[PDB]
Amino acid sequence: GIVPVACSDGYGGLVTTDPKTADPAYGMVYNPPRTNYPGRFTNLLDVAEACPTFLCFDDGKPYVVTRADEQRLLAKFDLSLAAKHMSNTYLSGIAQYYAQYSGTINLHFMFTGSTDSKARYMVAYVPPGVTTPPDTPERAAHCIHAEWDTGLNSKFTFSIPYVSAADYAYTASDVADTTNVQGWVCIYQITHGKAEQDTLVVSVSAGKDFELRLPIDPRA
Amino acid sequence: VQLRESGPSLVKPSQTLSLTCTVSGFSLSTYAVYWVRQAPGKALECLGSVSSGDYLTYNPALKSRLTITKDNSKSEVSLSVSTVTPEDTATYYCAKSHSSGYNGWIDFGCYEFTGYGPRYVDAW
Amino acid sequence: SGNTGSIINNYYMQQYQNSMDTQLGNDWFSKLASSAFTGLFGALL
Amino acid sequence: VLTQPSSVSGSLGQRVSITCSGSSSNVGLGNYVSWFQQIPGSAPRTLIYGATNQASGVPDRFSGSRSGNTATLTISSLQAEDEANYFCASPDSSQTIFGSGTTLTVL
Amino acid sequence: RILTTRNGHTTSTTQSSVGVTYGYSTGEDHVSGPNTSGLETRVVQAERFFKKHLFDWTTDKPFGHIEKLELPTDHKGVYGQLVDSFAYMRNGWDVEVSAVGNQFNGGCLLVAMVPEFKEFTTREKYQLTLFPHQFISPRTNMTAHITVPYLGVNRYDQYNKHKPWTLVVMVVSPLTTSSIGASQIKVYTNIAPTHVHVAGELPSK
Amino acid sequence: TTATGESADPVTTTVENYGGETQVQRRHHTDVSFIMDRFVQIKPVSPTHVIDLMQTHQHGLVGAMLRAATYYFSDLEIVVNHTGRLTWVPNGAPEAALDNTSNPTAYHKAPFTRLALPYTAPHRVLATVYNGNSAQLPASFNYGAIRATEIQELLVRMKRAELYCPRPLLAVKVTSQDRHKQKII
Repeated sequence: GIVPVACSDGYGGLVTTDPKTADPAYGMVYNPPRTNYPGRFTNLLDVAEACPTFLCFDDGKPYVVTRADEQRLLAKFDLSLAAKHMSNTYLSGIAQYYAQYSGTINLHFMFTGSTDSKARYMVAYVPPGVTTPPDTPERAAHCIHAEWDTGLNSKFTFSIPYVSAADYAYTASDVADTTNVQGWVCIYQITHGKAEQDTLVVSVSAGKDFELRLPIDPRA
Repeated sequence: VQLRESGPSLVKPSQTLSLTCTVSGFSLSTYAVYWVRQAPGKALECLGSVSSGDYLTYNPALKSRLTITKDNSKSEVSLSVSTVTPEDTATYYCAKSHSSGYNGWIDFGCYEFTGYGPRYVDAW
Repeated sequence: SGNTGSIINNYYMQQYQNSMDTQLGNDWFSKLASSAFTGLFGALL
Repeated sequence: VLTQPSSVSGSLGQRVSITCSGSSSNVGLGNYVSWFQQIPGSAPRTLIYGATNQASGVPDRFSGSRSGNTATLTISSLQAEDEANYFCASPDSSQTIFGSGTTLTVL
Repeated sequence: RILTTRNGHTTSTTQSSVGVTYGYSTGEDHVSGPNTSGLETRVVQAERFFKKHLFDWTTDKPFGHIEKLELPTDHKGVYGQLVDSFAYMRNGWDVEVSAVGNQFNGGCLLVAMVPEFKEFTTREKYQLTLFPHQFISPRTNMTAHITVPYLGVNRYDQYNKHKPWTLVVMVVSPLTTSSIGASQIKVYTNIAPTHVHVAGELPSK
Repeated sequence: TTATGESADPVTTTVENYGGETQVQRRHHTDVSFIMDRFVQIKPVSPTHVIDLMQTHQHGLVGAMLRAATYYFSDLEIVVNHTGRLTWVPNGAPEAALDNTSNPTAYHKAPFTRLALPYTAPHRVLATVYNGNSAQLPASFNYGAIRATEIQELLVRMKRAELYCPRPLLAVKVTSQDRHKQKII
């Protein structure tokens, strides 16, 4: 007696993200063998974490020039990955596909000026509990911040702590919500000596605890 | 601060009726309006109250025969007594509170008409 | 478990069937209803 | 239901007291009785609110007090022009109850 | 049966307390989580009782006259300054409400802490006992003490944007004022935040 | 038994109290997983219907028995009756991503199509009533958003559901009678 399958109705339809592999339509073929091929990366996040990428700024230049006026805030940008400042960066691009992200985001600032020019920069992360981020470093001093003098070591890396009410925060800010999902991150220059027309290069890379989930493929 | 109500003529038995009480120089966002009628040869009878925060209280007996709607911007309160009978012939008053009245769904008659120190009554 | 009743290991792995669950290294109302003072409160006759 | 005398007559210039009889559930429950004077053909005015305080814009001659289950509204030096029907609004259990009303006539 | 609680450096002893009732838990859940990456610092200068006045229980108010206080309420104390200066904080509500009566007036008042409080329908008020609650009546206990662990969808939620617990006082029985008894009974709350943490230091003006 | 009864101590008295005996109880049908793992119809379904609970009618079984709990957590098993390719996106995806076919899409099978989408919301556990804006519940609570050419019907089933913090259940109102008096089977 043939077994009665009693196949179900309304399920088993082919799905684009369905786990089951397709049936083989061809005989076994041995492809050309590559052993220890260089540059292979198993995880996209590891590549983003391993190499930092530059951030867009006014005039589409990664380096932020020292202010020629009496302003101590070089640039302030939204922590959300879908931001104009981070739109150019590779980390936002891989993160754009993932629905939500978690973990610290590392910001790498490397001074690119002559040895005679010495400047002091402070990067402060402000939580989203205020209408707008402060324009003065002393006002922004209360929130988590790092101040680094420029010496023999040109690059200083500051890890932005990830703190939010939700365990996971959506990468793209909602159109309806004018304010950013995450609080603004502000880079400041408290003291600059002979730093006129001096450029500081800032890059953003995935943190050790940084992770993404629920990947989707929306139009980019 | 005067209250003006608009009422229809003879309404046929077994129909509804809509009375609109038009406030004047009045918040309707921090005050409350009640609906009280007097059947002739009887005492007044609380129909229903609409609080400041648009929370409604209705006479337990005439409940399910009655609706009250408030619009603060248009600044007019409405009363719709469904299933009218010859017993419902009366003169219908609308009143003011001196306070917001209970913003709850309390279920009492008016609930605030003669409550405490803060809320009592205002020019009908 | 819930309303599942099929006596067979689920065809798909747990990771794909359900969302795996994490922890941080209960049933409060059952605890309540079980710690429930029963019986009399004073001498019975 | 807050029964009151159908007709009360007080000679002009003589203090007149109107008594609203209520049960323990409504008038007796608390000192929160509202007295309303209504002139025929016009909207009623709240002479006394809370049963111990005269409402703003009301004459000081009216005196309000409540003892036990009975609430009494007292008018001193009553004037013919001010004569009107009086209602003793009070709060019952699950509803608000208003006194039958008392007709005021000045001799 | 007295009970002498304590929070920080302030204490509230009631010789008529009938018992502390814990809501939904006895001890708060874990504090360092996937969010804040360990940037949370437990503040203890904020565990302090702060009085608040509520509706004056008066006999006029009938069954179902719920009075709601949203926690955390505006605070002029250290905790109030802390919520303004810290983006995210979590604390156990520990609400204490005391209504003082002569005991010759019988009124049953139900005080409960309800998470995500919503206008409750008259019918919902009958089934309002499901939430952690205690009954305040002059006949036996004039003080109700309820301890509730902070519970929210997020580990930490800004208090200004959303408040998880709102104290609700409902007059189950209208106060039966008597000549011997108090004419009216006031209702004051000795609320105290407990296990209060903070995170994300926020820049002041 | 005359407990203190104003300290809100669950005091449950059995029939043994007066020379009785309390039987055995089997409460499998009032468990909160078995009472949730049944489907429930979400109405009304338009294209790009954001697939979140609490669209379920208040009075239905899975609807009310859910609104009786503030915070819920479940995995869905969605059942859609559509007319084209049906795309489901994680709870965070922009609406633009509902047409791009690389995220989970199910092609028309002849009858309705059954899909088992996991719990994708970022919050620890969702909520049925949110206090304060971000008073309507926020967009993030929604489990997922689906989209097809037209969606006729849509059922939702909360697998491995676990509820928290109970709330009033609100049985039907009855007046002017002693029992509800409905026409029984």
